[PDB]
Amino acid sequence: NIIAAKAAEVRANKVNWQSYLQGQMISAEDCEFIQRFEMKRCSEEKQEMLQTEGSQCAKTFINLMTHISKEQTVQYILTMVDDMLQENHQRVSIFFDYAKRSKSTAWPYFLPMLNRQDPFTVHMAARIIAKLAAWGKELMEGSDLNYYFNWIKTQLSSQSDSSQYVQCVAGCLQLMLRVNEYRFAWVEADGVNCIMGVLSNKCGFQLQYQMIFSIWLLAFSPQMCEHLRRYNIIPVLSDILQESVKEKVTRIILAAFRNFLEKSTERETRQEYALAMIQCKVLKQLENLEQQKYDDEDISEDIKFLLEKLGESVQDLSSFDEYSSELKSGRLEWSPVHKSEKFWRENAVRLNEKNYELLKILTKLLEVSDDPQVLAVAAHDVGEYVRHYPRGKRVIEQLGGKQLVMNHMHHEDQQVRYNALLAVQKLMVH
Amino acid sequence: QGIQQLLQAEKRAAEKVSEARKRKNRRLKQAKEEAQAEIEQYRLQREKEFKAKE
Amino acid sequence: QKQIKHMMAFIEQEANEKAEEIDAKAEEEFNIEKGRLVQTQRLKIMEYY
Repeated sequence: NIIAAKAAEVRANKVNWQSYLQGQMISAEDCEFIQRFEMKRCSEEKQEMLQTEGSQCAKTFINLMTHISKEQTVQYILTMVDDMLQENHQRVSIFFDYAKRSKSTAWPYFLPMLNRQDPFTVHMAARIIAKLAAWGKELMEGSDLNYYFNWIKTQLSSQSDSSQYVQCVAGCLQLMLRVNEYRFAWVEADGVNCIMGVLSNKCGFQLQYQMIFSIWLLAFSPQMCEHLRRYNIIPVLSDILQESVKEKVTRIILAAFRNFLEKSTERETRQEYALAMIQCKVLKQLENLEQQKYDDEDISEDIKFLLEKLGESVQDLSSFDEYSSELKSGRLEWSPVHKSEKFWRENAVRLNEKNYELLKILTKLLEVSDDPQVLAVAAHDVGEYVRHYPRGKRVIEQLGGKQLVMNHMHHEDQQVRYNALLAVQKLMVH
Repeated sequence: QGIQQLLQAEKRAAEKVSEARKRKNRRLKQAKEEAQAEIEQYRLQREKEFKAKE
Repeated sequence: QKQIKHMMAFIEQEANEKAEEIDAKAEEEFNIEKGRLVQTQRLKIMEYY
């Protein structure tokens, strides 16, 4: 959005280079080159200019960004190279050749322009840096890579103008995430929090695509898929997968979800991505999207892939373990698996599993939850636990969990007081 | 003006995505050819090492 | 004027996004096919000499 809308003005912002030359702000070599480049009419005539004066071109662009004070002239120069690299991505090699002739890496000639005083200048500088860093044979490293990511993370932290500038930031970040080691450096900058934050802020479909494309690119490595779990990213993709049927957004979620699951060479991590999607009930939405009209195989075949793999973890979740997940996630409710006798009648003893984890959860929720439904549900859970597993009475008595129930007899909610009394009945009365 | 220039941009858009469905397919063929140039140089190097040892 | 050029840049971006996705999804397959053949032959030739 914003960068294209401003470029439609800045392409018309032609310049009196003879004034800057007379002012000694540029060399005659810079002035002559940019004049010849302005006279060459089309991408092929610019290719003739690069074929005859390619090192002088890279020199001139760097000079006219560096030595000019005025931001909008630097934006025009940035727009001219941004378009020149849009016409052919291979042209980045000419700037690396010039940097090597200059006995340098490329990055010191461009990274200073991230400090530019007009937002369009710094975003266009970031596009040039992202294009060089994505398409070059030479790659960013260390302090340069981390500094440009700190600029990106700063612009992602700017949250409609901020969000609409951040579309360019996302495109630049996707261009960076084309390169493998830059993914690790972005995870070391911890910047996936900001991508997740934009998706949590319920952004428009352009940002949904561009941010989930950034996540899809992050998910290319098995070692990244093992680590990316801590950002809680599957829920925000699953929300957008329900809220946004847009063809691109649908496809890039399916791509991100396929990359997370399929690149997980660790079986626990593979199972965990398949199961997190099933805790988000993604498989039902993938069936809704299978029934929806889409013309793209990169939608259709990745739907069917995920339906097969989540077709494993749906069997894991649709156990009595839908209760296990409601405890693990803290989603205590009057759910069918809490309410149904069959669960307790067949499984009540399992509250002792994983060193009493489910008992410890229910005890902690009865100790510190604010929700009378959770408290009453947990008291009901204790009532049926004691009803269906007699030794469970001794275990609650040894854990002291009874004290919470006996206190909640005077809870402010009649639903809690009733379930607390009912649990005291099922605990103390035969 | 507007819709005609927008349809021209749409035609260029359609051509650009159609070329993306071709770019990496040409590289994927050339992978089978680069995996011969790499191999003869390595075969020559391994033979030179062996012949130096002989 | 600006709105026309914005829509032109948008409909070409509506291809640039797909084109980057197609380039990125296929990027691995070229790298795998080269790496597969190179490792396969360099292992055989290593062991032969």
